Amino acid sequence: SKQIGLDQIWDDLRAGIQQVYTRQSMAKSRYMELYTHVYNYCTSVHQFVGLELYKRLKEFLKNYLTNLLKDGEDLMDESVLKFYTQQWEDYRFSSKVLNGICAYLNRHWVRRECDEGRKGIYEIYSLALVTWRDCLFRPLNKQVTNAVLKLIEKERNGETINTRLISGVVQSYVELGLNEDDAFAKGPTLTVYKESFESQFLADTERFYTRESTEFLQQNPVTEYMKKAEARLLEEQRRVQVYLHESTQDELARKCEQVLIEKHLEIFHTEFQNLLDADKNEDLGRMYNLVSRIQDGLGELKKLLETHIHNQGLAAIEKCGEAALNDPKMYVQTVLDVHKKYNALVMSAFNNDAGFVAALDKACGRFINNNAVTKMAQSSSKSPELLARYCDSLLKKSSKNPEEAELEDTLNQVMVVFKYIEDKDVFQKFYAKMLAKRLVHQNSASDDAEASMISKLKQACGFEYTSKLQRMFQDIGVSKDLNEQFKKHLTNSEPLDLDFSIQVLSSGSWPFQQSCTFALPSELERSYQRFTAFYASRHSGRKLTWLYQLSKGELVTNCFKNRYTLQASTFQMAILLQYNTEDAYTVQQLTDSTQIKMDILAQVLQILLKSKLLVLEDENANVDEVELKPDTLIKLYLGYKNKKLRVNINVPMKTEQKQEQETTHKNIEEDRKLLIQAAIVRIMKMRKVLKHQQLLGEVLTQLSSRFKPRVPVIKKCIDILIEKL
Amino acid sequence: STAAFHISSLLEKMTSSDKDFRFMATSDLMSELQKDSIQLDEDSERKVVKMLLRLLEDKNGEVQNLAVKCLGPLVVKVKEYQVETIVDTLCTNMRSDKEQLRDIAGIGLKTVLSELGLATNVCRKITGQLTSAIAQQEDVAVQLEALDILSDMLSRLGVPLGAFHASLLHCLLPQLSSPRLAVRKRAVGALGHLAAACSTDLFVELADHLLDRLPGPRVPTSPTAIRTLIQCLGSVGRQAGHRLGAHLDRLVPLVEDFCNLDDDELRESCLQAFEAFLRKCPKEMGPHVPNVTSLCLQYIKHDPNYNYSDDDDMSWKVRRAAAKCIAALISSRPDLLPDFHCTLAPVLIRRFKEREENVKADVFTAYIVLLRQTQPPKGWLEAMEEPTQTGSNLHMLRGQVPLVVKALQRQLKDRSVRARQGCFSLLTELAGVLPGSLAEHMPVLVSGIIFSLADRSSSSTIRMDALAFLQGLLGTEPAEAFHPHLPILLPPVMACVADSFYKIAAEALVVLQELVRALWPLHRPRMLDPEPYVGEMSAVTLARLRATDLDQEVKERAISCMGHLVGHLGDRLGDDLEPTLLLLLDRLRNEITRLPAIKALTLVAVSPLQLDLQPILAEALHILASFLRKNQRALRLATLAALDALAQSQGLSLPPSAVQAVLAELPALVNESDMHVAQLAVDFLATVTQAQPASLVEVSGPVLSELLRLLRSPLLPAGVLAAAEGFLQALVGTRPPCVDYAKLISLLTAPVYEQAVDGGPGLHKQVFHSLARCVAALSAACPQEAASTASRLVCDARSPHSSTGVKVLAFLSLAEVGQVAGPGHQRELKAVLLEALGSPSEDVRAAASYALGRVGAGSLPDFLPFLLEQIEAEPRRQYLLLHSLREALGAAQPDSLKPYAEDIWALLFQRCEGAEEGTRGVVAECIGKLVLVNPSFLLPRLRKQLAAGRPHTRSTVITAVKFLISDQPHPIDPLLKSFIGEFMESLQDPDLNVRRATLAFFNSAVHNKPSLVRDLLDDILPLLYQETKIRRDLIREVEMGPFKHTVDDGLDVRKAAFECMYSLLESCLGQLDICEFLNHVEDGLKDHYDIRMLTFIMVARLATLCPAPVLQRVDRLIEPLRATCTAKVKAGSVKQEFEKQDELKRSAMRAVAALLTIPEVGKSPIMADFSSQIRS
Repeated sequence: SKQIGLDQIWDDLRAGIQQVYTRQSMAKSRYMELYTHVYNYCTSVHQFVGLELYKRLKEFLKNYLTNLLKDGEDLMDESVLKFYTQQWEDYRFSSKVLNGICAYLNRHWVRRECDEGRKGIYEIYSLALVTWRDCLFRPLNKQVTNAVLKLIEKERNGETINTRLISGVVQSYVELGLNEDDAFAKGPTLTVYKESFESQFLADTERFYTRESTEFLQQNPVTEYMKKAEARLLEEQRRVQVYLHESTQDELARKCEQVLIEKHLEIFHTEFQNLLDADKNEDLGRMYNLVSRIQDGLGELKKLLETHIHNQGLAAIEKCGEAALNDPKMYVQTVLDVHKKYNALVMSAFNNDAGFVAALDKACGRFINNNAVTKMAQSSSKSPELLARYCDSLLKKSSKNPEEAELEDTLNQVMVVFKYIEDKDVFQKFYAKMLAKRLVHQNSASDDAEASMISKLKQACGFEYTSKLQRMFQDIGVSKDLNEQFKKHLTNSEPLDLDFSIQVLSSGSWPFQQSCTFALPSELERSYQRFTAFYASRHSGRKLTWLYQLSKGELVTNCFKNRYTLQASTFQMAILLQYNTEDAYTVQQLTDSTQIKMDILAQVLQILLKSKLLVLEDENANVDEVELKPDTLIKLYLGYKNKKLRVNINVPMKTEQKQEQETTHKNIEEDRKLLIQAAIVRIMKMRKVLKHQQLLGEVLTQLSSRFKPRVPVIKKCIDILIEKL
Repeated sequence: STAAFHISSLLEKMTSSDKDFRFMATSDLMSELQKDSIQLDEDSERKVVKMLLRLLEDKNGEVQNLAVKCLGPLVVKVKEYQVETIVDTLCTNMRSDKEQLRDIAGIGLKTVLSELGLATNVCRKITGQLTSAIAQQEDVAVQLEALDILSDMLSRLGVPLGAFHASLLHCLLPQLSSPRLAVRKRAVGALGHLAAACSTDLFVELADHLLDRLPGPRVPTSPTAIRTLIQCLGSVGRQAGHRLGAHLDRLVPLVEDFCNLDDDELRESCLQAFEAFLRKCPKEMGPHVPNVTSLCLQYIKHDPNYNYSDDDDMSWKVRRAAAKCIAALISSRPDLLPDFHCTLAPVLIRRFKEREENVKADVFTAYIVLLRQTQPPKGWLEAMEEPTQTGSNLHMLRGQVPLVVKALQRQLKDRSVRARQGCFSLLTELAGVLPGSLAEHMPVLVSGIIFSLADRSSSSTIRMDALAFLQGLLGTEPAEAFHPHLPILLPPVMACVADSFYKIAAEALVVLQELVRALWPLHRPRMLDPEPYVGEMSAVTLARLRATDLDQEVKERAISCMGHLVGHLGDRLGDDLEPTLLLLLDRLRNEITRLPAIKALTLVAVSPLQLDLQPILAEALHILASFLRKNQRALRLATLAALDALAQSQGLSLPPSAVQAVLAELPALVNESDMHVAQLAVDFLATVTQAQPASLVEVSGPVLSELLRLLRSPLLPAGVLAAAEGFLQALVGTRPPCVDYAKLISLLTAPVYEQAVDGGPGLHKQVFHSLARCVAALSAACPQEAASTASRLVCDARSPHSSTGVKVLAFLSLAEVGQVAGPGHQRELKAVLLEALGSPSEDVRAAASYALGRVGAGSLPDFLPFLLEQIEAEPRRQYLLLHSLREALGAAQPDSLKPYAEDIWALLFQRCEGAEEGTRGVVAECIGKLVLVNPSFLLPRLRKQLAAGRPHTRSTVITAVKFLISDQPHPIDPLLKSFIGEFMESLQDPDLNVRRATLAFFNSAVHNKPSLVRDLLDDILPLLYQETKIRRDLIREVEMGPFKHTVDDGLDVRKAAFECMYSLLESCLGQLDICEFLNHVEDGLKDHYDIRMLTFIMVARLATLCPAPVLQRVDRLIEPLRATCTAKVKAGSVKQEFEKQDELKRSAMRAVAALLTIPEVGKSPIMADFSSQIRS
């Protein structure tokens, strides 16, 4: 190959390149010609004496950069950025084209590059950028960084600036971070950008936001501060997304969340409580959205919410006072109002978070059971009982039948309350009693709603809570069918004197018990004996449920000028039938004959006298102020005149009401005994023998689905069973 | 080897020998082993299902609930190959006729559905089984439970059944005609639940099928036939009415025709359907609003049985439905508020006398909804308003109030609790909307309140509601109206304080405190003689406060009420003043009444009655000093406030020993950890310095040291610095032998003095600003101590021997001493400052410019002519001189610059023709702040300059008017709002500079005050988009070799327009067209890189601000994003292009993910395939 002289060609391309650095005025011709002349031949020239040529190029670039620095330090103080940008783009294009053309002579020789970094040709591919970093970047870096930070702080206050200058300067910063570890590594090194601009910017941001947040909170309420912080966070993420490198982004977010939100958490907590005292749901939503960013920052919010719900429920139930113990409606409605309000709040403002739902459930499951009403009832088994009674008042016949949709909503609300009560066997017992007493007297407003209620209970608890109820329904249907069949038989034989209804109830299902002795009047004797004979001919192997105090009906009196129909119970029927011969009877003789207890007979006597169907010895004597002694005489009020033909006298008694309260006490104690023994001794037998401590701990979670056993009770059961373990 | 023989050993235990033990055996089988307790031999699992067939109907099913709570995890631990088998066997035993296996089958299938090709197949099998049960199984007990499970399963499984939905509707259509309405109602409910996610055409099929069977061909029909159809219509209404607008126009007349029929339940159904349609479809129901309205206005009055059998009437249901319909109509359509006030509000009022209870409650709720609708916009209830539309509504309500009061007068003494509570709530709402309107009716309302305060038999709820109503009335109505009725109103309230129910006592105490704070204001002369009442007030409050067995709430309320009573009527307590104070002192010691007692003591001290707090000063001061040591922020703030108030009130009548004791604690409080406490402590120190200087001798040292250490911090707000300034004012004004200034700057400069090398770790520029500002403010605080040192510092600092910090601090201190208290004369300072302005250091140059600017304002008539002469003769250093002029006009009041202002004008535009950008900008702010001298007279000159002048002049004018925007309200706001049109019409100028400056003006206006441009947006938006489009004339691809990047000069205006577009997006969303917005987004997304990033941010924001238009447009929006992501750049590219391509790819990925967060976008193939390619 040829070896042409060095100085002439060297000066030639030196003049060519110093022309090329200036803006192009000629055409493409010499641009191809000179660089082709270099590429084809001077590969050897630019290799060995190319060291001297490149040193001369380096010193030429050094003087050029010194000239630029001298010409670019006149006044500036803000116009530094325009100069730095324009020069950066121009020098970038010039260096890019020069490095694309001239470096091809010495590049692609990775074999020589590996050895000692190709002597002094190490990383000189970007030696233009190296000279930019050393000669010009070093003197002006402080000034340009200060100008950029001043512009950013100026934009933060509200003014508008040309973001292109900042974008260009930060792109230049990240560009000079050459990857010296590997010349072919896919990924930039941000060493210079991090060490010269990022740390200062982050410190300035944290200082500015500390100062601004403190000054704002010192002279404003918390709500406006939350409003401002929510906007500031997205503002400072948009800044990075627009005119800053991506590597900063995440870090910057952290810093903002460490200054605008976390450091003020204490204040937030207090404000949270105040918000709960005013019910400002949107502000609560904003606070939840803000605190969601801080990790493990939601726990105190959950504790405060649970405590607030508990206190609100306790206060709301206490405010009712003494009237709750006898009015199920207000108790259940207060509970439902509190639960509905706070569940709506949790679902709307707090975005139905699992932890907040658990907090609501824990708060509601602690003031259903232990509140003022049960505390003054001296037993935690008052919350279920009242609930059961409420259901009764929703299904008995009333003057204003509730709307079907309203009824279904109310039953669903009763279920969402019943989900919380600890003692559920008490609820089952009281519901069974109320259902039996409603079915016998046929007080059911509608069979469809009642069947829906039973279905809801079955889904809630299982088949045990509804097996007995389904048995009762089937028994009442069978009794209706048997009554129809006996009516058919009567139509096929001698008919009865009066139309009466009879129901046969299996003794193994219904809770009724026989506790009184009675003497049959001669009027019902023929029906009694005929029915007993017929049932003996029909059924065997069981025992008839013959009860009289639960039997009522209607009677017609021929002893009044205007024919009246009196609906009354069997005891009143016997009392009136005894007057068919003699209208004047003494109380002792009535007790001896009718076999009615003194309290029941006395109560029936006041009920009859108040209705004016009977009279005492003195007709003008006040019934309430006159005591009924065994020698008291009662006479029939023959001249009974009234506007209404049909008269009801079978009214539940206040003394019978208190007796029923005593029977509820007996029901509660029966629940206690049955519960304890026949539901813990069996499971203790089931568990066999163990260490006697974890056994106690784990037997509580096998019966927990229907009550909660008490530790002394289980200890007593173990002591009783120690005879046989 | 744990779960290898353990399972098989227990298998032999289920051979009917451990029936009692089987219950525990299964519970033990389910234990903490749910990690890898699965192996081969599914024979064990089929034996398990066979044995759980024995945890079933047998033994009366006693272990069924526990059995299923155990099998839940068991039936999820079954694996798919047995999942199909168990589903099949559950279906087969559902076919079984036992009425017991079906329950377990259903609940187990529900558990399986909750846990979950195979899944789809088992779901199809379940749906087919349910359909066969509903249709084929013609027995009630199976259909009812099948519908139950189907409804409870659609409630959470809407989407997986999309294939079977079309068939399901069919099996549910004849069910609306079956007998035994127990199935019919649940069929209607299930159909309503289904018609919530039934595709988009299935709902149409259901609607136009249900419509067909409804009408009668102009012939009456039995109501039983159409009742269920109308009920189903109402159900689908309440569920998904927003999909029935197309059929509303044909459904409404038929429903009205049926409503005209004579049936109570039918009328109920029709009115409920109308309510559902009105609340769910407001726009489509427009042309039908009048007709239905008339119906309501009739049937709200419908009550034939009552002249103007209790178990067989339902007209009250008709009236309740009508009232609810009226409420829904009122709430749905605010646009027709005035018309309602002429047609709806009167009739409603006439129905306040409804005989029923629920009807009356709903009428009250409707009127309350109307009242809340008439509410004027919040945040403006502080001044009178012009007679706008809201003015007309408020006038209508003000004319309405007398009729409401007259109609509600009788009910306030009703026997029922509910009616009185309703009246109280309604009157509270009416008073809240219209303050000061119920005063004329006070003789009535007060009477009613008394009737609810003497009530004894009923619950305490009515009493508490009466007290709350009285408290609200005291809050709203003016005090004077209560004067005549005080003798009758006051006793009962007091009688409620001594109640045995503590809630009533607390409420009475709060009401009493409000009453005494309102009737006898603090800072005004007393119009009502308080002698007759104060004795009883004090007796009741003291008797309630002296019982220590009471509750906490009553204790707190009593303490607060007694504090207010003392503070407002200390004159009239008399002999009870001395004991009462002591009581408060005692409550100041307990850990449960610290804060209420502190607040009461603060309020007592603040009051202007000039009380004699002598007996308790020492004890209170010692207790508060003890409280200062505890580490509680709220308690510390309360204690500092109490101490400050007490010292200010007492003045010179306080013991010295207690002062020293409390002062011994303060130096620990002055720290940078908390700033509010430090400010309060410094204020208290200043107050006690002003009061009793002699107590400061032994505490000056540590206090001064901690104050200096606090001033070191760069985070001092203005309040702390002002408090420190006042502290030093007092400390020098007292002329004490301890500290008397001349030490703050010294100590602060002590580290600065040791900085003998100007190359070490200097402060940050903002740290420089903060520290030097604090130091200079301290120097300028006291002028008497620094009078001679002001001249001394110039002489001792003009020598260039001191470091840069001393120099800059010298100029800043000179500027501050000339600014704070009188302009420093310093007749020879002008030459020295001018000489030093050309300092080699930039910080010293900025300090000198600030010094000249701040000293010129204080002596403008003398220096302003000199400064203008220097500018005219010597234009060489115009930059710093122009900054000084800007600062001068900034710090000089306009009233003192009016005579000469025009002269400055003649200078400023004289230099506007230069080619320097910075000088042009500085002149722009100078003009902008000069306009503040007189806006009305100086604005037209700038307007005419913009209209006719050199572009370099109108550019500066528009920059100045842009800088004229202030964030706070400013007097030029009306003038700017009126005159902004001419300025905004400047974009027609072809010059780049004017258009860019106007775009910046618009951006600033939208960012700061959207009201300036809002009303004009419709005349701005179109022409603004004209700037968005790319202009190729400015685009010049200059010939730079073969390859060259085009130097587009029209990029800045596009960037400014896009910034304005983002600002409108964030602030003015309500006055934009989304279609053209997205079209311009698409047009600009292909523009330069910066525009690409900003458009990506806009798309990300719009993915949350308008999901539907973005979902519609994404089908084509993805293609630019896909091209941007899939573009391949050669590896020979230098680092700039690699970084840019990576950044744009990541931004496009973020935009794609933001779009993907929308569920509908997730159901298209293009981005699913794009995500699959990204993953691969």
